[PDB]
Amino acid sequence: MSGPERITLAMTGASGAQYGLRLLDCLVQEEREVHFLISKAAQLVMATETDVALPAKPQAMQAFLTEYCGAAAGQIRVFGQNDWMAPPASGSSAPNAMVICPCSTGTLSAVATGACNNLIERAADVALKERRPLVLVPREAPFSSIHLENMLKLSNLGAVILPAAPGFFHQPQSVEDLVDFVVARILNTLGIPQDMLPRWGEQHLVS
Amino acid sequence: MSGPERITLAMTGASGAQYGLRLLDCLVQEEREVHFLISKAAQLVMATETDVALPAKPQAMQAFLTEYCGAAAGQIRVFGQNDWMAPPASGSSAPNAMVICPCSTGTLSAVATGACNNLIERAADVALKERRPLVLVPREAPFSSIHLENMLKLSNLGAVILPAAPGFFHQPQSVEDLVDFVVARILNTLGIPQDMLPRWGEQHLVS
Amino acid sequence: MSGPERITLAMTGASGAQYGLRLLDCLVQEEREVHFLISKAAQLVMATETDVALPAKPQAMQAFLTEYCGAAAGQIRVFGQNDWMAPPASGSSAPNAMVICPCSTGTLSAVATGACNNLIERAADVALKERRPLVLVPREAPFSSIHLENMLKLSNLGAVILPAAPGFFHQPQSVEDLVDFVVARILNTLGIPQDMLPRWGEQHLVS
Amino acid sequence: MSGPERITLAMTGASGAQYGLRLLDCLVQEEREVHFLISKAAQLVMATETDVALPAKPQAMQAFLTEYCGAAAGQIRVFGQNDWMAPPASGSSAPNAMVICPCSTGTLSAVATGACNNLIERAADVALKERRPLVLVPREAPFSSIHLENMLKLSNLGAVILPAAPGFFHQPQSVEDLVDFVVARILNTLGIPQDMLPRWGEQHLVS
Amino acid sequence: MSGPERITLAMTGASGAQYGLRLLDCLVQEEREVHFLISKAAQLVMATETDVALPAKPQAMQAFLTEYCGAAAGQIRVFGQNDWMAPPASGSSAPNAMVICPCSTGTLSAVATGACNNLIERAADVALKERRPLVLVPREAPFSSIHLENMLKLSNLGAVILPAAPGFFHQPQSVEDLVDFVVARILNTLGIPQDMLPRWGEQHLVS
Amino acid sequence: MSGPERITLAMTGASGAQYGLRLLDCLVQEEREVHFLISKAAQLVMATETDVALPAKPQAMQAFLTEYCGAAAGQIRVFGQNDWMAPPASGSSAPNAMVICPCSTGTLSAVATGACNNLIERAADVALKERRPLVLVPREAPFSSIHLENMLKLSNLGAVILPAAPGFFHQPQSVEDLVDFVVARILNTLGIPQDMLPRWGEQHLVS
Amino acid sequence: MSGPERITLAMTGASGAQYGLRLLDCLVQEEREVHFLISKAAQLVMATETDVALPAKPQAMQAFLTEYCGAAAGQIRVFGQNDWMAPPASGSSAPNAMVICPCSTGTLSAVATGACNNLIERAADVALKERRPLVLVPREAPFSSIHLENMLKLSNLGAVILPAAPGFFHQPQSVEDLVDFVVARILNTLGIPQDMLPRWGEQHLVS
Amino acid sequence: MSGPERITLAMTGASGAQYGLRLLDCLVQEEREVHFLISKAAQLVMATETDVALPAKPQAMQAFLTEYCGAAAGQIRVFGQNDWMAPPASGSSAPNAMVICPCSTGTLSAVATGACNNLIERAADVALKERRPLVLVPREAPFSSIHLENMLKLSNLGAVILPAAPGFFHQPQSVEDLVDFVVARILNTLGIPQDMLPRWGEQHLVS
Ligand SMILES: Cc1cc2nc3c(=O)[nH]c(=O)nc-3n(C[C@H](O)[C@H](O)[C@H](O)COP(=O)(O)O)c2cc1C
Ligand SMILES: Cc1cc2nc3c(=O)[nH]c(=O)nc-3n(C[C@H](O)[C@H](O)[C@H](O)COP(=O)(O)O)c2cc1C
Ligand SMILES: Cc1cc2nc3c(=O)[nH]c(=O)nc-3n(C[C@H](O)[C@H](O)[C@H](O)COP(=O)(O)O)c2cc1C
Ligand SMILES: Cc1cc2nc3c(=O)[nH]c(=O)nc-3n(C[C@H](O)[C@H](O)[C@H](O)COP(=O)(O)O)c2cc1C
Ligand SMILES: Cc1cc2nc3c(=O)[nH]c(=O)nc-3n(C[C@H](O)[C@H](O)[C@H](O)COP(=O)(O)O)c2cc1C
Ligand SMILES: Cc1cc2nc3c(=O)[nH]c(=O)nc-3n(C[C@H](O)[C@H](O)[C@H](O)COP(=O)(O)O)c2cc1C
Ligand SMILES: Cc1cc2nc3c(=O)[nH]c(=O)nc-3n(C[C@H](O)[C@H](O)[C@H](O)COP(=O)(O)O)c2cc1C
Ligand SMILES: Cc1cc2nc3c(=O)[nH]c(=O)nc-3n(C[C@H](O)[C@H](O)[C@H](O)COP(=O)(O)O)c2cc1C
Ligand SMILES: CC(C)=CCOP(=O)(O)O
Ligand SMILES: CC(C)=CCOP(=O)(O)O
Ligand SMILES: CC(C)=CCOP(=O)(O)O
Ligand SMILES: CC(C)=CCOP(=O)(O)O
Ligand SMILES: CC(C)=CCOP(=O)(O)O
Ligand SMILES: CC(C)=CCOP(=O)(O)O
Ligand SMILES: CC(C)=CCOP(=O)(O)O
Ligand SMILES: CC(C)=CCOP(=O)(O)O
Ligand SMILES: [K+]
Ligand SMILES: [K+]
Ligand SMILES: [K+]
Ligand SMILES: [K+]
Ligand SMILES: [K+]
Ligand SMILES: [K+]
Ligand SMILES: [K+]
Ligand SMILES: [K+]
Repeated sequence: MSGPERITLAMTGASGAQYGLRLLDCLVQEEREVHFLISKAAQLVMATETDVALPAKPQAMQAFLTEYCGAAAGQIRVFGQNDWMAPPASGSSAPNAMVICPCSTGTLSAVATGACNNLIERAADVALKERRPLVLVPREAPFSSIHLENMLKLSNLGAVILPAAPGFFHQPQSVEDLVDFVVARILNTLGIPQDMLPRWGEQHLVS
Repeated sequence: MSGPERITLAMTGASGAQYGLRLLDCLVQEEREVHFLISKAAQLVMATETDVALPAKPQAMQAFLTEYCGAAAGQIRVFGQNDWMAPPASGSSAPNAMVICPCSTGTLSAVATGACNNLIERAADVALKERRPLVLVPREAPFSSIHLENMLKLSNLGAVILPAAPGFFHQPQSVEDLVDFVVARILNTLGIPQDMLPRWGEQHLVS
Repeated sequence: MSGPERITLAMTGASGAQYGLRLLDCLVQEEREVHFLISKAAQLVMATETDVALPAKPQAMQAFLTEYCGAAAGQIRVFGQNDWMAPPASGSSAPNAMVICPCSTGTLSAVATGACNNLIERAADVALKERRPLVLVPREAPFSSIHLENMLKLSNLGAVILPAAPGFFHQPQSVEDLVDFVVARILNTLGIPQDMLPRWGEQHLVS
Repeated sequence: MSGPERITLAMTGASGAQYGLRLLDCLVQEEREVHFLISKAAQLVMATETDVALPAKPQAMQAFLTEYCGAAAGQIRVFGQNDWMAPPASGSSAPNAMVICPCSTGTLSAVATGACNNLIERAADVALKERRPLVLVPREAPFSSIHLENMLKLSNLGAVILPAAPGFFHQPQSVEDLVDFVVARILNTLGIPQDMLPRWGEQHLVS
Repeated sequence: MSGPERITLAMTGASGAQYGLRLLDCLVQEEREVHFLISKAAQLVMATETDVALPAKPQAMQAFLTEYCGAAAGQIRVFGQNDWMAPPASGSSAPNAMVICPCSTGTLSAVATGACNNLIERAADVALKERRPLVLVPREAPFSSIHLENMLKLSNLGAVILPAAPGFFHQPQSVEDLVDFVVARILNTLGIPQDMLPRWGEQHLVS
Repeated sequence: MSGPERITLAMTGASGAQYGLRLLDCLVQEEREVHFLISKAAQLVMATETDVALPAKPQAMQAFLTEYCGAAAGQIRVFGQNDWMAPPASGSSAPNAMVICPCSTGTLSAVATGACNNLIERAADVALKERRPLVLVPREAPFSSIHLENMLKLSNLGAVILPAAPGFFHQPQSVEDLVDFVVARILNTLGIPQDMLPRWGEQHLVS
Repeated sequence: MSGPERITLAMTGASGAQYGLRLLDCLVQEEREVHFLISKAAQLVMATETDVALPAKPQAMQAFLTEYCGAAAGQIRVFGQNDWMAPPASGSSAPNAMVICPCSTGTLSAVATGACNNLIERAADVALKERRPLVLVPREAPFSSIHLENMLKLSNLGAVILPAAPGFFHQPQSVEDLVDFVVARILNTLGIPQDMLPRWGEQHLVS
Repeated sequence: MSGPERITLAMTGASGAQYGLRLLDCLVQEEREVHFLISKAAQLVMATETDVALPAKPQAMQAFLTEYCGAAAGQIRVFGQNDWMAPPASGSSAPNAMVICPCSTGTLSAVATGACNNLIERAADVALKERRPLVLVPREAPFSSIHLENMLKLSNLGAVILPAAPGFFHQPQSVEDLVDFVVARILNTLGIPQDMLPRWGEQHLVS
């Protein structure tokens, strides 16, 4: 396979829960192992914006998502917000790429300042120190200078700041096509195959 | 009325032409005067992503948009890319709020560095020097550090950086609902009434 | 009326609970709507420094303050520290001015770094991104370089840093006169009428 | 009326005394209250460059300017350089917009560094801390890096740096037309009506 | 004794003359030698805000304060604003701790930029270069970014920025108790004994 | 002769075409060789603000200016905006001093960022890299922080930023006297003799 | 002659009055015209450290120094501290090199921040803006970070910071030989001949 | 005793060998233990500028200086330039204050950048990391921006930059009195008694 075998996927409490669930589904379809993390605010966001009845506690959540995505047993690992015994908490862990999708301004802040108040923030801290892939998907508008300064610092350190800003150049017809555009870009960034978003210009030889 | 009587609306060559056309339509419905500017690349974007057959030259374009939006004669002014005799080129002009929607990375760059290679860039330069409202709506992902540095500099100077990043917290059902979310935020930023996006929590008294 | 119709008033755990309660009382007397927030540490401060027996939970607190200030029903809204459904959590809310009085060094830090760990911090983040008024009233001495750097960053972004540093130039006779001096300055900053602190020099025509 | 009711007008010792006197005259014609301040060096500049025989001391000066401009009694207040009992010395004063016209490099420096060695410098310090309008009209050439750094710092803090650099695009025929161009720009900046400088392009609908 | 034998106490023209006089009284009671300096504006502040009839010239002032505080002959030295022959003007002097209480924004500025326009400013310059204690007690609100930048630079260089911001956690009953809180903090900073403000938590062994 | 034998004189599209034409005339009278460059926008400015009927293309322009100024054949060279074969395009050229008068904000920006989109911008880039004289004459008001940052960067690198800000201290009687003041300052900066503006104080021996 | 025909020599209130008087004497012996300025504190320094009975007022001072140095009539011009009609106050003056010897920390500060509170500070401001030579001779120890920051800013702008730090490598036998070392370095910096300090290594051909 | 019991005294290859030898003599007279280090270039400087016939190797050097200063056996320790077994090489050593007198620009550079190419540079690195006193005595003129940047960085970190810049305010009569002035300042900085330089103003009670 091209791309990482294992992805830490963290969902935090920005609007755009559909992006995280769709990414999770695509990662599972590409036979990747997913270490799944979710903040308390992201649970509230998912309750508000989707019809997904996500259980509260990690093992029920794991059973639930494994069924929701059609994953294999053990393919989705779920870890709680203070579970320091999980692989993402230490750089001695097997290497994973990490994506925070969606990324709240509060989680962006914690990662930029090194905060490490829950396992999502610590996992990001580990990714940066180990020079492992870290993709942040912020969903906010306007962006203040505080947001922008935090994104710049992390981009300068090699994190990918991929805002939930879909393009329209493949004539989307539905909300799902817009969600898929952003998910495609994430997968492209990770180097994981996807066929939702064609390769621009691939056919074009001259002019 | 609340908000500005006159808006300079510039469309540049980022994906998201639908945002600009919908904003234009809403401004017209709120009886605002619109000074409309469009880059050569934005004309190509509109051709590619929409079914709008926009004429090339300013007076035909003006006739066209006035009909497309149901505007009054003279309500939409269209100015070409080197028309220095237009109001936006000088700070001695009557005050206008300016929005660049969508804003390409190239136009973001020109505005951040002071470039002033066409009338859109000069108009933004004027807005900043006169301390008139300037809203930029970038559409790009990932954002590089170059993008982020340009957005930060302008945000620090009081421009509003409003990325084309719609939220999902009012359960959008269509592409149009997502377009309207971003347009609503722009209008809110300008202080122009809108009823596409309710006031969050306005009903909520306690808990 | 001059000034904002609605104020988010956050009390955090610095010494100076009397400033917050007096501001609350003045806002109510000027017929403003107050969205009231209070941190867990600020509850402890109020217990220690005042004889106000503030209830713990938001609806009892609301009933209590509405009586304490002589407010109208619904004039004071109280929201808990994780109540994301409250207006201050989103920039799509109706516009409010925000004051954090008193402001602890910890809350100053969170606002400067974008932290957004409770509703006070998120509300401040929203005020900054929406370019709505934000006044911070820090109470600390000495100020370290960490404090000063945090205040500078926020001042440069257009927040008003109004330290709880009363003047003596209108010959205060009591603790209450000093409290009122600072409250007056806050109201002046917000553009809300007050008659506790005269307009300096207003009578003086020459010399 | 549009614009501020009260303006602090400070004249400092740069060449361009005619700009200050013409602004003073226009403010008086627009029925504004003017708190007038003048430095010792600016008195020497006015003696050298104009035929205005300005008295030395504040009450004689006030009597003099009230007659020179055709102002109402009390419309022009004159305050001496150490008169801390004047409104501009305290932020508890009634709000005023402040203009320093012309602004010497020495006064620019004092305002940028926070110096507060006379009432002009203190008044500027107050305007900045209260977020009241502050317009500086420097007259110098070349500008050194020291000048430019001082202007940048103040511009970044929201002061308007309006150099005494008239334009020629309304075909000036006299020294007075050039003086009026700069005065017009100041009034435009303050939001005070003026009809010396037309609104650029106001007639132009297309091309 | 603990703490410095000699303190340079400078009073400058911020509101809060009571803090300086109370500190002076406490230093005298702790048998310290005080080199007392006072600015022209601080003389005006003391006239306005207090009933202390301070003589204008240094020897009469010295006689006056020695009586006002019950000091020993020679215990309070008073030096004029251009007296370069006084100990504080040279780093070859015997070591002293220096406090500027209250500190105006103008004096803060001079010390941060190295100005050295009177003996207070030069004495501060000397303290910094000799790495002798320097405590500044600013009294201002709001603080602008200019103030904050000046305080930060000096804090980074090891000056103590101690704003006149009293706490309420020992239930003050009078203006005097608030004045004493700030004076206590200054003495604590200098390492001089005081019994106005108890040692927080000194009794508390667990929980 | 004192001063440079050859000057590259670039006119760009700021108001103040009269300054460029008067400088050109003075350079010709001082028997200097002038490499003359003019932007497309500056052609429009000259059409609008002056009665000079400047031809469009370089050889007709050259014939025209040689007659307008009374120059010798070959004394004024005119080069088009993409003429890379002209001396100013390479640092291997014979040394010239360069003046951009007037300098638009857009040209200021290009020079500060190194843009090199036409021969004026490239010529400035060459002057800086070769450490040859470069004088910029901006005409704009207000100056934004973007302008000021661009001017500062270039001043720090040894360019002379000479704003079109005439003084009044030699009692100008006409628009021409103000134009001549700025032209005089440019010539002084270049070290070229001029007798329009006397040497200040040259007669004054004492007091 | 090599070097400047005219030197502005400013003496300020640092220890090292002997350096200024010796430089003055050497400039006179090299037939240079000297525009001499002296601060009030430097007058006190000269009284304290030397046996030179310098008169207080500019014309008596001029008569005095012309005799003390054996100068020609008119060769030394003396200008008072507020004499704006003197050549050094304007950049339109004939070009001069400027030396501040000795330079106090207070004058260093004023020049670095652009202060322009007397004619010495303004003259330095003019030298920098006109890119005329400016040499500062500070005498202080230790140097604080404030001093060092001020010297760095001015050095980066092309001022020469020449501390009064004599070398011993030509085996000085007297205080005068040390004074002459520093004076020699100043003259070398200005490009004025001197034969007090030989050219190091001038005889040495190999090894 | 007041002050440190042990001083690391490093001599490097700036002019001013007399300062180092005189400091060494004074430290010995105050019964301090001296860890003496000397660079290869400083040996050449001492040969050139003094009549001291310093032996090359550490034990002969030690015998020599112990006799030259009248020290006790073991009071002066001499360590070679690569002797890592000496106390100054490790922060686990007993605490010492360190002085580099004189300090060359090359040694200043090494200390500012952390170089640690000989035992002098490493000893300074250790002093900084352990927060032990470090005094640098540079002898150079002019100071370039490189020097000044290096001194600033170290001053900001709490090193004392004490340039070899003697004052004249105690009317020196000989080269030795100037050497003693600088040595006095060093001892004052270290807190070691000295009676070469009186305490300025110690007698002065008023005026
Ligand atoms: C429905 C809902 C939508 C939200 N949308 C956003 C959003 O788009 N962006 C954002 O930064 N915060 C948003 N928030 C707020 C955060 O959830 C909040 O600041 C929280 O503290 C983030 O915590 P976390 O980073 O641990 O997930 C939203 C909250 C709710 C309830
Ligand atoms: C179909 C199409 C879509 C594009 N989408 C984007 C985009 O989303 N963001 C962007 O920065 N540039 C995009 N570009 C590229 C720009 O149009 C291009 O860089 C151009 O130079 C911008 O010029 P302008 O700023 O004058 O409009 C797109 C171009 C095309 C043709
Ligand atoms: C009685 C009391 C007084 C306090 N006074 C202050 C104060 O003046 N300034 C401050 O920054 N913190 C003070 N604190 C500490 C804070 O309350 C503490 O750091 C807390 O974490 C702040 O949390 P918050 O910002 O959520 O309110 C005080 C705490 C108590 C109990
Ligand atoms: C006739 C005259 C013209 C002056 N022109 C200027 C000028 O154009 N720009 C400037 O910065 N200073 C100029 N100055 C110098 C200042 O007046 C001087 O630096 C003074 O210290 C400024 O003090 P102030 O800022 O309190 O007015 C001029 C002085 C005189 C006498
Ligand atoms: C009654 C009175 C109260 C003042 N209060 C303050 C104050 O609280 N803070 C401040 O920075 N300046 C205040 N000022 C202004 C200063 O005194 C003024 O800016 C002055 O130039 C400071 O000079 P100094 O630093 O030499 O004392 C006050 C002045 C007066 C007369
Ligand atoms: C009549 C006229 C006057 C102008 N005046 C100015 C001006 O004073 N300052 C400025 O920066 N731009 C001014 N402009 C705008 C510029 O000409 C424009 O931004 C252009 O892109 C500059 O291009 P250039 O730098 O290649 O000349 C003016 C334009 C016109 C037509
Ligand atoms: C005898 C004497 C010696 C002084 N020596 C110095 C000195 O070496 N360095 C210094 O910066 N200030 C020294 N000062 C202090 C200044 O003179 C003082 O800070 C003054 O404000 C400087 O003003 P000026 O820059 O206008 O000359 C000395 C003062 C006196 C009286
Ligand atoms: C006689 C003599 C005098 C010197 N004077 C100085 C001086 O005053 N300042 C300086 O930085 N370097 C001076 N140098 C140069 C240095 O000694 C040289 O740059 C050397 O590399 C410094 O090495 P060090 O730092 O290991 O001692 C002098 C050299 C010699 C021989
Ligand atoms: C949870 C854990 C073992 C953390 C230590 O990880 P690492 O050495 O900091 O990468
Ligand atoms: C097109 C035009 C008249 C530009 C000059 O505008 P401004 O004086 O720079 O605001
Ligand atoms: C609680 C909530 C709906 C947060 C989203 O607000 P916004 O789009 O970030 O201003
Ligand atoms: C002259 C005076 C009362 C200054 C105090 O004003 P403020 O509290 O600093 O705005
Ligand atoms: C007033 C005086 C002797 C100043 C010189 O002091 P220092 O050498 O700069 O500490
Ligand atoms: C037009 C030309 C030959 C450009 C190369 O010039 P240079 O080597 O960059 O100074
Ligand atoms: C004293 C005087 C005429 C100052 C103006 O000089 P310049 O135009 O600022 O160089
Ligand atoms: C020569 C030596 C033992 C160096 C180690 O010292 P340290 O642990 O770095 O202070
Ligand atoms: K959590
Ligand atoms: K274009
Ligand atoms: K909380
Ligand atoms: K004055
Ligand atoms: K004073
Ligand atoms: K062009
Ligand atoms: K003076
Ligand atoms: K060596």
